Amino acid sequence: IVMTQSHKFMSTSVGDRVSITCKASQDVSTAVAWYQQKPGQSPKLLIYWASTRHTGVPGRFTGSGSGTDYTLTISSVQAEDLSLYYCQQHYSTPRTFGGGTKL
Amino acid sequence: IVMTQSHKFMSTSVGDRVSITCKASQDVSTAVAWYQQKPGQSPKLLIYWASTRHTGVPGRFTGSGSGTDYTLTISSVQAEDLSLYYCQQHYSTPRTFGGGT
Amino acid sequence: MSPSDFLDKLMGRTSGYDARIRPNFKGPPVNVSCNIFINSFGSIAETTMDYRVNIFLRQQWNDPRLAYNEYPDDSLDLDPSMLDSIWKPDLFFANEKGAHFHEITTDNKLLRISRNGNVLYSIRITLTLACPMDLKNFPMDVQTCIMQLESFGYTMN
Amino acid sequence: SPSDFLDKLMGRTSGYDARIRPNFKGPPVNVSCNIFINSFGSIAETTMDYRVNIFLRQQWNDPRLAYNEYPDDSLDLDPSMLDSIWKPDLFFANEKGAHFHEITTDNKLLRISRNGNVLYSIRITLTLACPMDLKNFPMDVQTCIMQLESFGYTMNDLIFEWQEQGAVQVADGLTLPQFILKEEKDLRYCTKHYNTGKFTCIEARFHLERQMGYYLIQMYIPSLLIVILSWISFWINMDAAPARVGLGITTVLTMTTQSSGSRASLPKVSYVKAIDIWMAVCLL
Amino acid sequence: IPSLLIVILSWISFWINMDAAPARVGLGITTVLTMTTQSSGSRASLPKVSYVKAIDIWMAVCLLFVFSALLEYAAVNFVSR
Amino acid sequence: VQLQQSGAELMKPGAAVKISCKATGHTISRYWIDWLKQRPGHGLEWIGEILPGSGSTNYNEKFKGKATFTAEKSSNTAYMQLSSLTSEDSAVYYCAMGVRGNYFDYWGQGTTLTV
Amino acid sequence: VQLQQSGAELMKPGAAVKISCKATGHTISRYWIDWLKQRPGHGLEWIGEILPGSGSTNYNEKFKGKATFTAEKSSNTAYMQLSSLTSEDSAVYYCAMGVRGNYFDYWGQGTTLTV
Ligand SMILES: *[C@@H]1O[C@H](CO)[C@@H](O[C@@H]2O[C@H](CO)[C@@H](O[C@@H]3O[C@H](CO[C@H]4O[C@H](CO)[C@@H](O)[C@H](O)[C@@H]4O)[C@@H](O)[C@H](O)[C@@H]3O)[C@H](O)[C@H]2NC(C)=O)[C@H](O)[C@H]1NC(C)=O
Ligand SMILES: *[C@@H]1O[C@H](CO)[C@@H](O[C@@H]2O[C@H](CO)[C@@H](O[C@@H]3O[C@H](CO[C@H]4O[C@H](CO)[C@@H](O)[C@H](O)[C@@H]4O)[C@@H](O)[C@H](O)[C@@H]3O)[C@H](O)[C@H]2NC(C)=O)[C@H](O)[C@H]1NC(C)=O
Ligand SMILES: CCCCCCCCC
Ligand SMILES: CCCCCC
Repeated sequence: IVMTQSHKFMSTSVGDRVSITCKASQDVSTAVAWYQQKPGQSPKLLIYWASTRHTGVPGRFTGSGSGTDYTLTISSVQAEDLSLYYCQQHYSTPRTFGGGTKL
Repeated sequence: IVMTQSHKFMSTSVGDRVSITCKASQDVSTAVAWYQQKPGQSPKLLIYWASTRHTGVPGRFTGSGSGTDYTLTISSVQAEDLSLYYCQQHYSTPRTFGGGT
Repeated sequence: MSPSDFLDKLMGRTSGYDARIRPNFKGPPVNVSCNIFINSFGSIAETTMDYRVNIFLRQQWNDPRLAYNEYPDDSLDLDPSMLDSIWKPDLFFANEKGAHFHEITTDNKLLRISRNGNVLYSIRITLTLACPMDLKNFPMDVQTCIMQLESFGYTMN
Repeated sequence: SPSDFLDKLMGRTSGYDARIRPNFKGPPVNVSCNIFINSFGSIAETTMDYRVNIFLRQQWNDPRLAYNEYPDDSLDLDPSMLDSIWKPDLFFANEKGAHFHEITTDNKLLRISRNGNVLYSIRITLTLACPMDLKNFPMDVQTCIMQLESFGYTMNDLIFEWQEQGAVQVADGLTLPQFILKEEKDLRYCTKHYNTGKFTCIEARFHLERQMGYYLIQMYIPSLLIVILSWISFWINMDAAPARVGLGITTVLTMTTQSSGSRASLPKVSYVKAIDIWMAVCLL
Repeated sequence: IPSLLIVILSWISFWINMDAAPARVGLGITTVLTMTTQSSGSRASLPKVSYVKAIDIWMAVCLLFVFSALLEYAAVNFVSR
Repeated sequence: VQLQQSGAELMKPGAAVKISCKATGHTISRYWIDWLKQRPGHGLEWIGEILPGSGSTNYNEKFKGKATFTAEKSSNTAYMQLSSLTSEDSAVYYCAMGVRGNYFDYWGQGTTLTV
Repeated sequence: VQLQQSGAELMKPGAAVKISCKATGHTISRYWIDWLKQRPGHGLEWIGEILPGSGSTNYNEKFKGKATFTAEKSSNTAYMQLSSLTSEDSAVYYCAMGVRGNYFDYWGQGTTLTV
């Protein structure tokens, strides 16, 4: 199974809204996670099962989508939101991530 | 569910027969309760399931009907029977009384 | 009328009797007048704080789709094998704590269907009820043991 | 449609397949479950177990049990229609023996809501296992657990979570002797990673405090009394050799039989307990 | 009855001579020793209950009267000199 | 069985009020406590229900977000709390309790609200 | 639960290195420990999983033979050994641990390997 984020980079601005896509190949499930890796530190989980949040994630992170298409979404960017965002499919044996998207 | 009593006011002398109709919008069951509330106190249960009598309701209180039509009939109407009479359907989640009488 | 042909028209094969549908469906609740007959107490243990007893739990209810106009009998005593194809109120014991039917040589079940729809259901049941006792005055105590005949799957409505 | 509804809903019509979980090849099945305990007793230190009669309830959406015929929000059903629908295959990881109740009928409850939500209540005896630390036996405070776990479905097809509010429910007059069940009950996850994958688990912690009143009578007072009369040999004359020796020779064996009696009520545990270093010192 | 008998057993020390030290000593000790076992024998099937029962305050008081006669003799030799 | 409510209440438009229902004769965590609403010009009206031991509630559609049911086993009392009071809350609020069915065979004296 | 790895590594082409993943917070034989690859220029990539108590593993097809998962309950740590290093093995290797699913909610600080 191959995940695909067709945008390595995306333009944005502080306080605005952005929609990050991750168009999988097969229709695995609604099982898609979303990670955030600040440069120099380990990634952190944000949205597992494509809609649920992890203990500690801010409220401005929202997941959606089903089948193949998915989307992460922020609402009010603070000074700690411009980093790399990885989409992970966890409905198969090879847990392949996406290409990552630098915000 | 809407419990629509026909008439709001009803008056008559002692020893009379009165039919207090309570027509519901859905044929819930024979589940209908009739409450008497004297002015200034908590209501009291008279009839439940449209036919039974609560502990302490001495005679002259008889329910009837089924489907969506009901009735609370009284024959030996004393002076202490002119008050508010509420029909209550208890065959659904949102409980609703009637329009009083 | 060849009662093999009558037991199939009252229930069982023909007439479309569903033992899953309560009598008076979407109507008044099925009131169940039930009594018990205790064969024997015994084993009233203070250690476990319980006591076993076998009883003949009799319970009667009106099932309007079991009314027959063929046999002129008042009641009609049936076979206990015709007892798994009719509705039965699912009462348990809130202090059951271990109870079992008696299968010795047959099903110890009784079923007679009156001419209007009434149903006498007698069953023989041993059950070790839980009797929480107050032993403040143990040698001279006067305990009070109970059995709660409760329904489980059907509400008060 | 008084009875064709039950056929067109599940069984004999509409092609309901009770072997395929709800929303197959989709997100998992969150099964919100809560517990109501009727009886809670028979807590034996010898066997390290306890018997707790409970009603296990659990709700899960099932999108192919949504009806548009009856206007009722919920819809009570007969428990005979409870074997023809999907059900989460949970068990108790510390079961140690558990049986249903078929007294006069299967004690099962089914309720299919208007949108597909399926309530499911069943009664279980469930003599669970409670490994208890007896380092301070007479006045200890144990924690008997209850692990609700899935067996045949990984955490990609079946997930369990407690009721958000009021998950564990105790009966009113439930007072077990020799203990007191604290009103606080810890609800935590116990997710099990086995050799075959990720498996759902959710446990309920029960905190029990041992009523010391019993052991205060049988254990401490007699041994306390046996130590007292050992002191009154000093008041008797010292020349009375056999009379004076008669006190200790019987009290030494007296405390010995008392210390042994504090074992049948307990398991054969290796370390020393709070009562053993009382009976031993009194023996000294 | 057995607890009643042992309580009356220990009373014979009050008649026998005071100088018979091993007689009255072992008697009051054996009786109090037995009531300690008789009270423990009152829990064959009784549950491990916290509060005090009605038989508990009977065996305890009979126990409380058996070694009271024991230490009573302890004062007799002590009062003797 | 008896149910003792609180006294008369007097609140201002926009505040919130918490009405009690003291149970004197049974453990509060035993039966479902129902909350009704009697306003002059209309009959009664069922607010919801709370089982004071399990924290379960069934609010009427019209009163969701308006009434908040709680309880306290330390006092055997159930609590209803109306928030965002307006001029449409002036009425009498009861706490009935149907034991053997969905009717109301037990009642409280009735608390009078004025907003 | 806090996973801990070893320091950075500097290995020559053809040698073999053993990256550890200390388990400070839970028994190592309790959860599935995972192993990920993050080579700069590309994104993350799941190597495989090991259960440190049962000796069961699940390697990715792309990393069969290259990765060798082990474990040692004597110190609560799970090891990975990269054999036959090359120039295409310069990346950061993490040891995540998903508890309630196949996601990776727990992570190590990251073992950097430059061949
Ligand atoms: C299930 O259905 C019903 C609801 O639960 C109940 O059926 C009713 O059962 C009672 C007996 O328990 C029958 O009694 C009737 O009583 C009337 C009234 O006459 C009496 O009235 C005076 C007081 O004014 C009283 O003091 C005297 O003793 C009189 O005898 C009689 O006229 C009837 O003949 C009959 O005896 C009801 O008839 C019966 N309901 C119906 C609709 O038949 C009961 O709970 C369950 N069913 C049964 C059969 O028990
Ligand atoms: C389905 O499975 C899910 C697990 O995958 C579970 O759903 C999640 O359950 C957790 C706790 O059990 C919830 O966490 C809570 O949610 C609240 C929500 O607050 C908001 O509430 C209203 C809702 O309309 C909203 O309008 C307010 O503005 C609040 O913001 C959180 O604030 C807390 O963190 C609290 O812990 C999850 O919310 C819940 N998921 C979702 C998407 O709601 C559960 O097992 C199953 N749930 C269902 C609905 O089937
Ligand atoms: C238990 C009887 C004790 C009485 C002793 C009296 C001592 C007086 C000196
Ligand atoms: C509750 C009473 C405890 C003391 C028993 C001797």
